[PDB]
Amino acid sequence: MGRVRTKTVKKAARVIIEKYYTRLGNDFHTNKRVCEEIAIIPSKKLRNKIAGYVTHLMKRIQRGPVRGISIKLQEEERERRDNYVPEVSALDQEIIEVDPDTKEMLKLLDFGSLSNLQVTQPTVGM
Amino acid sequence: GKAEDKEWLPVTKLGRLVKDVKIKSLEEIYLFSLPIKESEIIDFFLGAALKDEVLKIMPVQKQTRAAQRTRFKAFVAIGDYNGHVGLGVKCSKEVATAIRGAIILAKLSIVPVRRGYWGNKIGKPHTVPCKVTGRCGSVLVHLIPAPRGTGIVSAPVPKKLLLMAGIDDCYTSAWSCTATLGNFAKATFDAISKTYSYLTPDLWKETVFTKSPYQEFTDHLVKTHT
Amino acid sequence: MGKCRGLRTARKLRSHRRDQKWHDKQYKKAHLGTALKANPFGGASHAKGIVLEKVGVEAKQPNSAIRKCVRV
Amino acid sequence: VRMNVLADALKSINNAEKRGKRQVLIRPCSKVIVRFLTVMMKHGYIGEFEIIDDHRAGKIVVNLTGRLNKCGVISPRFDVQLKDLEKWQNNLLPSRQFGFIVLTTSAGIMDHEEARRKHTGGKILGFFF
Amino acid sequence: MQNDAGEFVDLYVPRKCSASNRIIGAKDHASIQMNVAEVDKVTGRFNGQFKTYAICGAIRRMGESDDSILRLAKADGIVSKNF
Amino acid sequence: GALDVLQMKEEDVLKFLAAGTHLGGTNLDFQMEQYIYKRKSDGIYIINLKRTWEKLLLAARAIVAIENPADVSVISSRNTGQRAVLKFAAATGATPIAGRFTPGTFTNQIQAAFREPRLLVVTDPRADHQPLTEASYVNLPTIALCNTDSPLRYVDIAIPCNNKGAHSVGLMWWMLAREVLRMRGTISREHPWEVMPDLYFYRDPEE
Ligand SMILES: [Mg+2]
Ligand SMILES: [Mg+2]
Ligand SMILES: [Mg+2]
Ligand SMILES: [Mg+2]
Ligand SMILES: [Mg+2]
Ligand SMILES: [Mg+2]
Repeated sequence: MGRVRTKTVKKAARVIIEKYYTRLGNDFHTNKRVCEEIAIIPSKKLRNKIAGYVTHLMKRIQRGPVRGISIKLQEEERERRDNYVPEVSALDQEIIEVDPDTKEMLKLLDFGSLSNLQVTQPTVGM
Repeated sequence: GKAEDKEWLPVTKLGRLVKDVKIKSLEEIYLFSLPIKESEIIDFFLGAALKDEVLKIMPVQKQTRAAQRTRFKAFVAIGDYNGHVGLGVKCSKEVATAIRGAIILAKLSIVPVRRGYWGNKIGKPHTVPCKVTGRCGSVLVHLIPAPRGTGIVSAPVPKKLLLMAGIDDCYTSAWSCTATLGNFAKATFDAISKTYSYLTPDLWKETVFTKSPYQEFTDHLVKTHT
Repeated sequence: MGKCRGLRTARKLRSHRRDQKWHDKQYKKAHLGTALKANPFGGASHAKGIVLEKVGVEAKQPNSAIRKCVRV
Repeated sequence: VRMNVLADALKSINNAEKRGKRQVLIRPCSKVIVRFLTVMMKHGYIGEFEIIDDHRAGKIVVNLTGRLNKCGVISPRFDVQLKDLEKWQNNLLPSRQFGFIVLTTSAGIMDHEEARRKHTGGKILGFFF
Repeated sequence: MQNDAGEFVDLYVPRKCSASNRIIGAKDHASIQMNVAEVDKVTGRFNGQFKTYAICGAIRRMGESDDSILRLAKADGIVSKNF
Repeated sequence: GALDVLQMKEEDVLKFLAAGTHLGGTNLDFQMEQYIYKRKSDGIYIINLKRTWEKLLLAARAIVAIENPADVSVISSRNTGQRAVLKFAAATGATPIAGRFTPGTFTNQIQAAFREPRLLVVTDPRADHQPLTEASYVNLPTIALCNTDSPLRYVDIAIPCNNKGAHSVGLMWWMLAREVLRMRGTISREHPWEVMPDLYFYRDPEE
């Protein structure tokens, strides 16, 4: 048997999805026609294997993103999550409080407010 | 027939500043210790003075399952006769590829040499400015100043680089296995390259930093093309 | 890793060099005399002799011949 | 067990200039070392230096510039006779345009380019170039 | 580097490390040529001039370019002590 | 920088204390020893923040002195840095490299990614050793965010900070982007910048 697609079958199927993503549905016999229209595959046997990897990749891409294919419609949802996140309109705030040996680090840099104190358990970690 | 050559479209920020005449000569490519990576920059400011002298063609060979696959190692020196020199090495499957390819390295590795005087300054320095030493493998080579007119005193090999560097008079010594031409020539080239990086009471004046050509020509490189 | 360097060590240096020369083969046979005593010449360049007979000696391999010698 | 104090001082200064330091501590010290460092300073190979009292042999702190290249000691203080001085400054020095042989003479600790001037030889201490 | 007439006889004059004072030969592809901006001291804005620094290769690859640049900056109005 | 208009203001102190940039590791170097103030009574070092500020404005002055802004290549490989450097490329015209670095990007005239910068800002000198040891081939200055335990070798301006993976990495990159824009004169000092630091923080598991 074998059935380990060669790198010339796993590179067509990767370019095709990038260029034509909105045609390539999820069944095999329609993809076998779209692929025959868009590119020039000089054989029937090769055309079918390319169109058969396209379907695998399509089923996988209807989940999370795959690391060889950069499609337009799935960039923008990452671009969003980098532009901002649903969590906060405030900063994670300046109103935060700390403990000793830093009050004296500031006493030589001149701060005077919004802090706390607790002298830690009296020997190094255990 | 056909003419109007156009080749050497540069591939570096230095190739741009050099192809366009915006850089004068190597003495500012050296002043900033920049790496030359194209075999044409040297062919620009020189070429009208460079000579190529094949020193050896050495057949080495590795052992293979069925046979002994042999290649050739071609040592090529280069230099004008006014203060530049270089020495390159390349191995290849045929004797012509090696000689063609070693010249490109020996060009790409040209260094400046600093000639000084022996006893009194009567213009046009002639010998090394001090006692310099350089090693490769087991070979050590030592170059010593000599009075005007003595002519180089060395083995036949160093009296091919020392001549092509522009040093007329020089006394020399060598130690350990000088027979191996590789180490004997890299040792000489090293003892020559050391000449400009030996601090002397004359180079004690504080230095005045000019601006590098990557800064002075930032405009011409911004505009024009990436 | 140690060789006396001091200012009055000349006796040690000289008496030690005079000794170590005797390990140098080429010097040793010039001065023991047992070479000159054993030399089949007289310590000369040439010697006369009378031809006892003629022999051939086979050369050392790989190359091969019979080398045509007198015995004197 | 520390037979030669000038040898340590010059080796100590030298092992540290190569590393790139800016100050070096020398211990013990002597009139001889202090005179030698003065010769090395009138010519510009080191900066000014400071001597520490401690009621024993003292210590010296020396300020180094990068101009120094080597200094060293000739271990037996051989005699030199102003007619055998050239055979020394041609073996020890790197070129006839710089570098100095330092030697002790009846007229003090000086450098050969001055011993020739005052017409006297003596005992060789070291060199610096 | 002159002679008995004065006119210099030298291909060029190399520049020295500002932290070690050892000349920087022209095959040292680790020596760098840092170039640090001035400000106008009243508005806190860049204004033409700057100060240049050279740092050798050997002191750069022994982990000391850092403190060297720091002292060279403190030696001028770029930090003015009190660090 | 020595004057007043450049001195640390008490709201930046509270951003620093909130992100925890003053908190260091348990180890140390013999080279980062002048940036430490003391060691806490459990085994962790504390970074003097005025030295942080002085080193920050020194790096700002090193970036501002580059005429074409586009050759100040900004690298970061670890996750906690990527989002940050991308915003930096938006703030000032620099060029980001977030992800794997593909050895030989600076020293190969044949590669398709061959780029020749004039400066190099980089997080975490210990996880980005490759761009450093390749800057050591083309005379490329460096700027880096070190820690209590980060080896200084082929770096020049070491900005001490937590950078152990925190809000502190984003905060450092944002503050550095503020000060370059301020002293280049593209935004005005003591009018707070409209951008918010959280544009530079990382995606912990979202929601
Ligand atoms: Mg032999
Ligand atoms: Mg042989
Ligand atoms: Mg024996
Ligand atoms: Mg024998
Ligand atoms: Mg013998
Ligand atoms: Mg034989």
